[PDB]
Amino acid sequence: GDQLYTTLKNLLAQIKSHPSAWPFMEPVKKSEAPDYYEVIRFPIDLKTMTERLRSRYYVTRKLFVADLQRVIANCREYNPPDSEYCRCASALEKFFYFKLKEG
Repeated sequence: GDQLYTTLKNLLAQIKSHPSAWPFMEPVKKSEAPDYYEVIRFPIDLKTMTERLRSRYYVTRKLFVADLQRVIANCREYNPPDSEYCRCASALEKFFYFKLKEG
């Protein structure tokens, strides 16, 4: 497979493996929280990362970084501060940056 794609796929797999991914897996349920998309007019989630990756959105890892940071941002913006969601996003962030430092 293409080196970048494969790297990002592995990185994404690691991200999904990292428990803290849990809240951000699927898109926010429009039926329940439509307001997510109306406020956070910058949608992303890990399924969407997978879609974008498959769609070769991430022409450079920098864009993956940006979008993952977008998940973190979206979370912290939308959810009340210092929540389980914030903690999860923070664990995700640290884990992610750790993976980046590893490779």
